[PDB]
Amino acid sequence: QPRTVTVLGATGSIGHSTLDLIERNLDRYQVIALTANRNVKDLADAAKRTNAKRAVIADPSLYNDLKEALAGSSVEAAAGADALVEAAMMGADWTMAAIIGCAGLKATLAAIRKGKTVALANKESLVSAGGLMIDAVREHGTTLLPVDSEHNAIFQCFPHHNRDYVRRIIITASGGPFRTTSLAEMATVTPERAVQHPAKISIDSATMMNKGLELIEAFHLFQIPLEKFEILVHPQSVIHSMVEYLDGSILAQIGSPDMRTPIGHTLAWPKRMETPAESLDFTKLRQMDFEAPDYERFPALTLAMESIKSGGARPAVMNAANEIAVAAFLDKKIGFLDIAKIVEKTLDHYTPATPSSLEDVFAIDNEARIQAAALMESL
Amino acid sequence: QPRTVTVLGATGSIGHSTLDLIERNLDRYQVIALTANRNVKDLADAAKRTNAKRAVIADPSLYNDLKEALAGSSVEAAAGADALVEAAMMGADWTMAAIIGCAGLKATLAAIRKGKTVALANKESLVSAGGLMIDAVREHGTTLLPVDSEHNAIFQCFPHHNRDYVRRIIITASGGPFRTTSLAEMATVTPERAVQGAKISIDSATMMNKGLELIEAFHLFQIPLEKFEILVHPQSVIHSMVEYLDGSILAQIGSPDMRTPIGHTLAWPKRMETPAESLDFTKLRQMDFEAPDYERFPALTLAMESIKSGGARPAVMNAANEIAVAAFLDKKIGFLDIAKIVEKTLDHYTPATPSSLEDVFAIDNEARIQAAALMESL
Repeated sequence: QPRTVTVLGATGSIGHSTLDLIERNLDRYQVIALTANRNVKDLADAAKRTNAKRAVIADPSLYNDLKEALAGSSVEAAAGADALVEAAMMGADWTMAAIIGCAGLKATLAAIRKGKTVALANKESLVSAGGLMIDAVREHGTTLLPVDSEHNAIFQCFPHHNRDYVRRIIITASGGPFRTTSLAEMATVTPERAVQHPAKISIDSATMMNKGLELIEAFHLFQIPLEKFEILVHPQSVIHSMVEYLDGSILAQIGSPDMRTPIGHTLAWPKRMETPAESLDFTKLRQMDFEAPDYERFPALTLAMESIKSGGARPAVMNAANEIAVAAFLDKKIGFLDIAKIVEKTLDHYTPATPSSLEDVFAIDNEARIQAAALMESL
Repeated sequence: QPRTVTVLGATGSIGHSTLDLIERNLDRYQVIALTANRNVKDLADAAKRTNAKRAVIADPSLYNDLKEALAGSSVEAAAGADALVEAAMMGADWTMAAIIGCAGLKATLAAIRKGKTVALANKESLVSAGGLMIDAVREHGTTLLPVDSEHNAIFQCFPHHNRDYVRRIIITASGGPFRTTSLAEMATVTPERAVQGAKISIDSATMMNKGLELIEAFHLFQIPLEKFEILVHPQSVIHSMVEYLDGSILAQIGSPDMRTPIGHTLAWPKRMETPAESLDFTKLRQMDFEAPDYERFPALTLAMESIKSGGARPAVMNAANEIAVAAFLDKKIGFLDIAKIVEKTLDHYTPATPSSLEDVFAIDNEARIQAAALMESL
């Protein structure tokens, strides 16, 4: 009766919101494995609270701490990169892939190959290994469920088994901190101001690279022609995305910013479940605004568009190059508007062959990073 | 392959939009029967255009004209109230119930009793005979699909087979022409200032149209009254919403083109192309929301109570309203009187819940005489 559950990256924000829903219904779920990287405390605590079968700490050096933290406990202990992959293969009917970056690609792909249900929080997967990821889903009949806000909104409004019914998919975007800033002023932006907030996430938001990546991710998740995707600027961020059908009918997913709504969706799918998420009060909201994205002020959107259009290792290169360029800006080595410049340069000087395995992906990423760092230190 | 189709009230706005989609895909549809009241021209035309099996003119007086208009045609001709009910029994897999008011209750119920698919445009149905209509739906396993904007929007965001997944249903409302007018100024409004003739226009101004929609929604979705909410949204681009237990709210948005919801009901469970326009959010710019003023539009309160009370309540209110409105238009009463009359009648007439359409026709007729009486007291 209990549905077995595993969470890769159980100690981050997603991992937390996830366990929050699992522990509220501990009677419906049987936790198999929980993972963390260096936060042995939360990991062992979470493991013990849910009476998980295994707890894995990524960092091999923290192996003895986990083992000691779980002393007298029935939870098994493990550490290292391989242990993550092994935990992803333990057989959980529902797996939350919350380990981000190249570090979670192996585990995520392993979980997918198991053919059960995989809630994807690791969006980066699709940008660098989208093609492979989708092949494995097709091959193993895996149920892939997007956890991220935009893709989850789209999924809830999407006609699965009938892509042909979609006229367009609108990915709403807040616009970022510089939604009303001129290119001229953006040139003088400092890492301090750019990150000001409610690290890299902040900067991808400011350059709108996060929307370029989300578009790429959506492209692989929904298998729809690129010309059917649109980015719509909507400051309030209350509408999380929309899908227009052939009869002109447009379905939209709206709600508060509580991550437990989408996570709750992916956790209960195909059924729905209660989550303490707040009920959007349209009266206090009063207003909703919409405008077109400025492709001239945010060229990253263009770089993203072309990469997918071109295909192959393009998006991988772009994303890798962005990592370098953003870190440079933060390290005050470059100017804000240079980030998109470096990414564009790299995309033009490095165009490897499409990946066939994760090993190729890891390679391209590493190469792109080296190429980018080079160009980055030219001007 | 071609799906048999029948349209009751094929000559109105709804029927027109419906035939528009049918004729654009005439290859997948085989029209069985088309119906009209007195517009023999459009009816014969539509009948001939779609190579319909039969054409039915409601007014028995116009029988010869129709028979004339379809001369040399393979379309059979028929007229009279009974002919309508008979046409609704011909067996069409998909039926558009576009006949308005008590005049279409018989045909609509007969179509529903055939157990296939019935696109409901006759909102009336549910207000006056909601209980009966839904019983027949359950008894014959009929697929009932709401055609009006608000209910169709809700249906597309609704978790059928799981009503307990819904936390609330929000019925958006433009707010009507007097959304920003004071009770004081509404008191002196003239019937001319409230048609942009049109009755619907008045129900819009008094917000009775939204009370009625809430009643119809209650019957269509079978969810506790306390779960329905009315939200004023001037732009009217969001047609209605449904909040789920996980906080997630699904909303149906789009252009005002009726072919969208009609296209939805025509293709369900599949989707189909319709010339409907793609809402351009860039040109829309903004969307506004505010709570409905229950004090400035008591009609909303009369509606709530009626459903709350139940039985013949809504039926009486709706009937009472019909008279009160016609009175205002005939300049016999003031604008703010309309809600007064309906209020009075509901209190002086409380028959027993209907058991058949015969009871319904009765209550309506009674409420109408009761209302007309009270109407001419002040």
